[PDB]
Amino acid sequence: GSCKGRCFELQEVGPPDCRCDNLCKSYSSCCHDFDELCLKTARGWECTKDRCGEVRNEENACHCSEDCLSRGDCCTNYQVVCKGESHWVDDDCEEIKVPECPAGFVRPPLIIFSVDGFRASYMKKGSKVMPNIEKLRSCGTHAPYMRPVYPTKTFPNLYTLATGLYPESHGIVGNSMYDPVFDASFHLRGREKFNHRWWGGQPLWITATKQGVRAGTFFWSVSIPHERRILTILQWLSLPDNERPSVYAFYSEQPDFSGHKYGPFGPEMTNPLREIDKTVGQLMDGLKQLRLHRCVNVIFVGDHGMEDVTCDRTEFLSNYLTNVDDITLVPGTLGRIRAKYDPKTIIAALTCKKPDQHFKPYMKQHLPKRLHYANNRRIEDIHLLVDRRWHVARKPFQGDHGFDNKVNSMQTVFVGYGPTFKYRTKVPPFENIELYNVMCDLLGLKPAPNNGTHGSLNHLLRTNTFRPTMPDEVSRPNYPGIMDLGCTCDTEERHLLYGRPAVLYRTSYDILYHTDFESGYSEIFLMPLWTSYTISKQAEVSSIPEHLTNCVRPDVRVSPGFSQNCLAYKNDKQMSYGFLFPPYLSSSPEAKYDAFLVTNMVPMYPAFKRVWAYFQRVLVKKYASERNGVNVISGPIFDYNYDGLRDTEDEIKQYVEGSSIPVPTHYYSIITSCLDFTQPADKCDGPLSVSSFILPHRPDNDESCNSSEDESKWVEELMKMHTARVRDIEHLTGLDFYRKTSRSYSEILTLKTYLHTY
Ligand SMILES: *[C@@H]1O[C@H](CO)[C@@H](O[C@@H]2O[C@H](CO)[C@@H](O[C@@H]3O[C@H](CO)[C@@H](O)[C@H](O)[C@@H]3O)[C@H](O)[C@H]2NC(C)=O)[C@H](O)[C@H]1NC(C)=O
Ligand SMILES: *[B-](O)(O)c1ccc(COc2ccc(/C=C3\SC(=O)N(Cc4ccc(F)cc4)C3=O)cc2)cc1
Ligand SMILES: [Ca+2]
Ligand SMILES: [Zn+2]
Ligand SMILES: [Zn+2]
Repeated sequence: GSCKGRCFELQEVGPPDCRCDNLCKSYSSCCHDFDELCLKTARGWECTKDRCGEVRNEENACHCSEDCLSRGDCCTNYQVVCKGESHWVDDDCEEIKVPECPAGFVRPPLIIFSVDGFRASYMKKGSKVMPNIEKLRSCGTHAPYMRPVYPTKTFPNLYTLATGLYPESHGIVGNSMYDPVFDASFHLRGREKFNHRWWGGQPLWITATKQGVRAGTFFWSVSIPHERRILTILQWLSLPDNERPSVYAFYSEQPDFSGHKYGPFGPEMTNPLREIDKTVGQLMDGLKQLRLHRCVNVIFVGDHGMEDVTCDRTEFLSNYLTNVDDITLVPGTLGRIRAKYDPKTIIAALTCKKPDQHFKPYMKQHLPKRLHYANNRRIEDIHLLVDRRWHVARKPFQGDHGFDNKVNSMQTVFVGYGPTFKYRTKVPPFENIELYNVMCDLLGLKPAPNNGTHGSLNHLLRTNTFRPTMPDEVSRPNYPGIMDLGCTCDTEERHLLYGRPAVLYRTSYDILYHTDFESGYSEIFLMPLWTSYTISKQAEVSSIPEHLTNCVRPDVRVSPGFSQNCLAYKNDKQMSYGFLFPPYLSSSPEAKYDAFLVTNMVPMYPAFKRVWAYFQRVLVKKYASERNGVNVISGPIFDYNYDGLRDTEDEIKQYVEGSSIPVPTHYYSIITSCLDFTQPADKCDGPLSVSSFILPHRPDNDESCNSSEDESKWVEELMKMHTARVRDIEHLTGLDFYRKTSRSYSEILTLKTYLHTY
């Protein structure tokens, strides 16, 4: 029942025997002698010139005796003060090609240095403010910024880094949450958070343990100081080969605490940032002292940013809502409403009431698809998006975080230093869901199913272990020739520049050729899955004639039993039709007749037509003149169950009144051109440029408060909000793009993960 020769033990003991680990403090199960044996304060954490050459006393924190090197308990500045050597930061920058680890090391260890609320723009401060951080940034691999996950809070973000999944999948959807099945509530302060029922998926420490790789403790008790944490890691690295782990983690509550109080632009922010660098300095000098400085791989990462938020700028529900006393709300930078009733009337009372209104109400299903925040029992149906610098409350500090993940102030940091990372290079910004696959590859582990694209971060490391491959095509297409119904009317490698998309599921479809476009018509869903066309900068927009307004002509390649009809839309009081290829952008008046075919017809509400027509008539040509030619691929999306994955025929819930024509939930479009704007889209030499969208198929424009005004005032702003990656479209459609290219497959995977933020 003592902690003698058991301090910070990797194995968990009891019950009922008292524990001597770095987690016992939170569970309140440590021995009485734990505080005396394991935690030592005496004579500080710094070795002085007058302390050099001393006799070992078993009461002091860190030792300054000659016999400390053989043990592994010297102070961080022992070799600098006593031996008379230089600090790691003062030494010149030298290349690390091969890991300089001692004999007996199977794999080079990884240390994760996570900092709370470190805004990406703090790095812009001088080298004299943060000298140890500026060396790691300039010598190793670094990115200007890193995108966090929504909500931009501590708990959903840190657990995302450890699993590689979205919060809707891992279970931790926020710092404060309620589960209807368990009938219990998860909070920041309480003993409920300690239960294993809330935490899902497979974290990094389990993945290592299951594959015969020893993993140290990730969670630290609040009472354990920053200096003692750095000392414990350096003590664990001196243990024998059969005892010492291969992965360690460090956590810091700052600069988040001093950021919430003073604000991101406050002059008081300089000093807490200086202490962070001092802790980094202690670790690097410690690694140099143990001669492990050219062996270990180190990561400096964050979780979210910081924005100027005050008491004066707050929106109250009592100024909008009917009762308010009968409801429950998760307040602050986001809003979630539930009962203690009709949700139809609650949204209606919150829609564009005040002119300068600083919040938008949503149903979890109608949120921008890029957020990935709906499919979970813990996520409330009524959701509220809050504007930057603002707060939301039920009824009646200089900083806060938790807003949209595309907000500039919410962006975080990333620095990769070690023998596996690239030397003196800079990489473009990436998303935090991609880290789990890199950490797994750095330790030589097989990752569990996660939401990352394996191979998209291969440009970061000098020596890659994983090589990505293309998925095989499941369904092969048909090439039909030639062979009522209420409808009346009075080179092909130029349109598909990057190869035809492959179908990854069991279906029956056929390819169709036209002078201005090319498509993949599905006989199961009676409409195409995609349509490809190219528009140059020289091209001009043509007007839609009067005699060809209600013109729909039958297709001779497709059977009448596997095609749409004009009678279905005539009988449907709420539905109308549109076209995937714009008739406005035709080569000749004869070629305009191809655009009005029944195989190019798609179901669209009259309210959505305002958005789709402005994009086709005005916006497409605008992009072609700026980007020097563009390549467009557009089609439909069905996602009723809101799981972000392609719906089966049994999962379709809406059809055109009296028929078997399905109604899409969303409409996608991919715009590709050459990265070198001096070159045209059809004559590209090197890399490409991309921008995509996932527009919702809504029967009203209530999302746009200025929808009463002309299209040139509200349309483009809506498209920017509903921006998406190529990978997002791929999950909702089951298609695989960019097949035939003169580029590397790794370059394609990076392009498929790009998000245009504007
Ligand atoms: C992001 O990644 C997660 C994990 O890889 C994806 O979730 C997994 O997908 C399926 C369907 O949602 C889940 O259930 C499975 O269903 C079949 C039905 O035939 C059944 O045999 C099993 O019950 C099977 O497990 C699976 O449990 C689930 N895992 C987790 C942890 O959620 C998710 O769909 C991805 N999101 C994207 C790509 O947007
Ligand atoms: B934030 O909103 O600014 C915020 C909210 C609450 C708090 C409360 O204080 C703590 C203190 C410690 C921790 C530690 C955690 S949470 C977690 O998942 N892990 C495990 C881990 C995952 C990934 C990783 F890289 C390292 C560790 C912890 O150790 C949370 C909140 C503070 C800030
Ligand atoms: Ca689905
Ligand atoms: Zn945080
Ligand atoms: Zn915080």
